Amino acid sequence: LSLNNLQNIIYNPVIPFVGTIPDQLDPGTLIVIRGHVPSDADRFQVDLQNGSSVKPRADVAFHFNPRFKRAGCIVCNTLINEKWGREEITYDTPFKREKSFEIVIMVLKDKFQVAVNGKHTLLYGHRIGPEKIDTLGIYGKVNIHSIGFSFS
Repeated sequence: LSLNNLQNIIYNPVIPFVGTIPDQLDPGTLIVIRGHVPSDADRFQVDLQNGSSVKPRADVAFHFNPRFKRAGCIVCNTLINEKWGREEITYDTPFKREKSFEIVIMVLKDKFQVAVNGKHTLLYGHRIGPEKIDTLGIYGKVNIHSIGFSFS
């Protein structure tokens, strides 16, 4: 599906990345993240955050965490009031070490949908109102090639 009109593009960002999202994540908006993990990576994470506070720890509406140990998985969760919720684990994962990915996170009314390299990966229902997200965090052993946004 369509990745047209990507704006505010950043190439080769330094990791850890913590950036202000340039507009509100309304239903229909998307975030596109391209990258790969190196051969010594076990995991990395993308977080859609309310702010960038370290203490107290900023709330994370959507934590998306591929883990590469043996057959692999993706863990999704939410952090509210400095506490992690109950994780949702997806075992059918497209991620592999040294294999590049295009992650598309699309905000829908009731959930996020995530696709990788043009194929559906998972769904994650909203636990925090998406209007409260203003910060993108990327952490861990990951080489990010680019970040872009679609708001139009």
